[PDB]
Amino acid sequence: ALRPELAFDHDHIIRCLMLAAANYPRLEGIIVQINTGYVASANVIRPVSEKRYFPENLEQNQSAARLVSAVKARASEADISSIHLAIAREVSPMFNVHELKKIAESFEDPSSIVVVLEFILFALFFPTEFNRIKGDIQNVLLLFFSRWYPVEYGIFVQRGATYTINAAGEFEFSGRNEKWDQALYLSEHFPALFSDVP
Amino acid sequence: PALLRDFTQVNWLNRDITNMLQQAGTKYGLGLTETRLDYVRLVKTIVGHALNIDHFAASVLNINLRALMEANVTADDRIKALQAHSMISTQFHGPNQGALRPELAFDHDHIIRCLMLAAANYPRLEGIIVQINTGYVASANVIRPVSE
Amino acid sequence: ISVARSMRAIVNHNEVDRPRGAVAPSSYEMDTGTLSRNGDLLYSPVANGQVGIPKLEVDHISFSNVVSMMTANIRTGDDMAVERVNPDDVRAINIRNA
Amino acid sequence: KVIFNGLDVNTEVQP
Amino acid sequence: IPITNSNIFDDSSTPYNVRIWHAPTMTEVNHILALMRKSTLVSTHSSWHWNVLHTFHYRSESDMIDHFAAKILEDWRQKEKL
Amino acid sequence: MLQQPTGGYTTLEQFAFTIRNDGTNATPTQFLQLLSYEATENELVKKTIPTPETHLPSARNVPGNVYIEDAITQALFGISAQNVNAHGYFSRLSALALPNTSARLGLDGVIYNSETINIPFYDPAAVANFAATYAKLGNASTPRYRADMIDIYAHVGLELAGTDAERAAGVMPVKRAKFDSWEGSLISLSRDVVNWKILAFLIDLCSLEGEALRAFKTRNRDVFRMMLFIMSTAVAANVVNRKVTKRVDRVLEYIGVNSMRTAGRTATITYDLSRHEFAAKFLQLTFTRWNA
Amino acid sequence: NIAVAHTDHLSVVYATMSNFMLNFTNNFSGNHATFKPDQYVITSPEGSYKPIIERQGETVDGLTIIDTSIVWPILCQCTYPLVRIMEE
Amino acid sequence: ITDVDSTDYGKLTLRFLGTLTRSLKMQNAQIRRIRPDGTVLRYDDQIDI
Amino acid sequence: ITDVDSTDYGKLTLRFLGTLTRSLKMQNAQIRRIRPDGTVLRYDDQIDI
Repeated sequence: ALRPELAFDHDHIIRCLMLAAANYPRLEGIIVQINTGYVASANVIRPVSEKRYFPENLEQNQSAARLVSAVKARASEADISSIHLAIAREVSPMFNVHELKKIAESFEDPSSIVVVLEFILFALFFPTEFNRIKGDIQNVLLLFFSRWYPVEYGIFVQRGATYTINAAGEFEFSGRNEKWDQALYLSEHFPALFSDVP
Repeated sequence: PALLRDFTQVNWLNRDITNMLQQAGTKYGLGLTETRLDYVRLVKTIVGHALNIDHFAASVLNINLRALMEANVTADDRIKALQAHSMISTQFHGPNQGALRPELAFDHDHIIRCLMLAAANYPRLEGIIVQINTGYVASANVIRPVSE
Repeated sequence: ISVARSMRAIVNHNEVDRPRGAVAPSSYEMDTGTLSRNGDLLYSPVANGQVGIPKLEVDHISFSNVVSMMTANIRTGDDMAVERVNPDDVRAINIRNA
Repeated sequence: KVIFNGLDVNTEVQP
Repeated sequence: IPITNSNIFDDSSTPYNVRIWHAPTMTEVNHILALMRKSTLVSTHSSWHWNVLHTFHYRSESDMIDHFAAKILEDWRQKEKL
Repeated sequence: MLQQPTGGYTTLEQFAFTIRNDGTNATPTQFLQLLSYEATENELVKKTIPTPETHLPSARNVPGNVYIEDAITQALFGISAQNVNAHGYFSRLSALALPNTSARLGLDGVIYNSETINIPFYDPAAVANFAATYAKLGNASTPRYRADMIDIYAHVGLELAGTDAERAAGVMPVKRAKFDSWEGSLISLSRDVVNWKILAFLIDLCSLEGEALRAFKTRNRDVFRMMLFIMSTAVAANVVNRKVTKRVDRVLEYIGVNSMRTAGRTATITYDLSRHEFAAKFLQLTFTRWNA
Repeated sequence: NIAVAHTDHLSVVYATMSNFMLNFTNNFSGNHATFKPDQYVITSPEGSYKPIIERQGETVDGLTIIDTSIVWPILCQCTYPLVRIMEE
Repeated sequence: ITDVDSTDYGKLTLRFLGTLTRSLKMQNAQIRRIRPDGTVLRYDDQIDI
Repeated sequence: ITDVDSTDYGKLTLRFLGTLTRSLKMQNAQIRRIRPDGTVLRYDDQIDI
């Protein structure tokens, strides 16, 4: 059945989208809003009032207070906009390189393990956005490794904190320790923690 | 005077100025001229401008700007000072402004020379420095009076 | 006495092409020159393959010069926001090791 | 506490 | 690392203290020494134990003088049989 | 694209290096003629220079056209450069290093990420030869790759003050340089040198081979020496003047000795420690190329 | 408790949004070890150079910075249509 | 003239540096994959669409 | 001539510093360590900054 309208120009629209992405900052957000809105229309998640962060009694337990203070330090209140966005952004195109909101964690207390888990969850619930901010995560996890597994840490960092990938596909580690910056997200270098090379 | 060319009615003057401006050895201009974008933001930063001005004041202004730009010290470096005045192992974050916010390097040498001179000329300066530290300890809330 | 005389008799004469003793402005008054990479000012080169004479190297006055200046994008001396984050526990803090 | 996608600045350094 | 007197009955102030450096490439050492010229009462051996660069730092010039002396004497006693 | 002659780009009158002196654009060789020396009891023996590191620093992803010549020249002879290792833009040279890169090195000394209209540029093969080494200026800061900043200056002195006999010998007395001097002679010299198009001299140094290269080393030895002179004033432990019957002899002491001084002085340009590392690296790479 | 909601519902929503017309970039290959985004720039001999992805830092759009702690409300104070007992 | 909201176009809108307009002049421009080094590669049919 | 009002804490430090009598003779003045014995030492690289 012949709809009397011009064919949707895939070529012209991908070109104009590339142009917009080069020139119109709002475009990212524009597209994101659509996805955010779609997530909202699907009714996939809603924020309930009752937090379930702790086992019964452990919150009121006196020796648990450090851990509980820590989990309270990481447990942001549920907000539909923030969640819908967090989910929607997993698929939306990214034009300005994303940065991890930085976390200051010395990893002294065992409860500091919370932060590690906070990343693991982020790695699972949102693998893509994770791939974007992963080196900026690696800067935190390296403090955690040097503080929790110092010898293994020394070997790993001796191999190098980063690597490239030659034409063969073999990884090539720097041999050097250096703090990662998202300036590196757009370069040959990769955070070494996710090399998954034994 | 180069602007009088083909505008002054005094013909000998215009003839002379035209002869000078047509010499290979001299060329009048009005800026803007030189332009320098940031390596990342791609926006313009420093720019030349051939002003009508005495060469001396232009030399001095150029010296000032050269000082400020060649230092390679952005505002981010201030964090290093804030660390010195913060409890050990506080961390500061952001916002990574970069080259767009140049600032002079702290003049450690001049300041230390001046400090020596000041302590020598104003021994009471001791009392000011102490006073600063005193207030800081008060802010640290590390010890309080009690009636008991 | 007139050691500061840039110009004299900016006026026409009927009988003669220029009034006697009229003083034209110096060529250096008008050579806008260039900013050397070092930031010293230079007069325009007198010939190809020659660098320009610096304006301070000589005693002539030059009334066009190339002043570099920052644009609205570069800003200096503005105050700067940061997120301080205190140590979690004052007793865990590492006073000692270098 | 509340989620905030951006720097949560407090201190203001002087030049 | 502070150093104790080899005699262990002398509970008295240590002459100096050793400072093990990160090194490990020779070039890092060239840098650490070139930088070390800017310090105050500091000295190094021509070669270091465990192949890790370390520099003695002296509390006072006299302690330095006594150390340099004992070591000049060691180098002489060694050279004498070399 | 400017083609490279059978000689270097230096053969072109457009790239000629000269310092202003006694009211004219003097060639560097006729400045170095003014130079005289005072040997002291101290001696300088040149050790072998360690080979430059194999590893080329990655250029980062940098959208802009980095101004590499102004960066290098101000880093070495600049009157007020500081923190030269902080921005790390020298690594950008590595972008040029690849075969068939889309980047070009402008005669302006800017590294464009792609060829652009009405901007003349050095022949990319030659520039690849030059970048293939000099990108290593990129690692002057990184600890595993730092140059020696003491021993290398011996070579500087040898190539400056050294007589043909002392030069063949590989040892010279630690000479103290001096010359009849105008007011501010060293600063003005340093600024004449900062405007030098040194990329031309380095490209010819890294790309020319055989007889053309040897003829280049003979033709440009005084230019090299001039840069070495500015650097040596940067490292000189002191720079006094001497009254001498209605004349003033500038004197720098001593050639071939790096005092590692960082506190500034009005007499000469001063190296922040980063500038010391950069200069040491530059000397390592340049002397390495200069002796082959 | 919530895993059936994420796997058996939210994943389908991802699968559909994966096809929406304006999700034009490829974002992640599922391999953290190797993946880099493909990188295009508008560019002209006349000197223009606009990267499509670039790192200008935190911006007013409010999307440049990620608070990972968003995971916590998701794992705790958030109900789902699949938990719980019926819900259309 | 054509009723488009052209606002904040060609303009970075950084949180801290503010708005920064860039040039809109891109005469004869092309969409092109670049090496991570930031330099451009000739349009390959093998990868680019 | 060149007097200019300072930031208020700077005015406080100036007032607390006391009268600027400046009895010091500063012609070619330097900054040198003296020996406890009282002789003024020459500048020493390796000790003085």
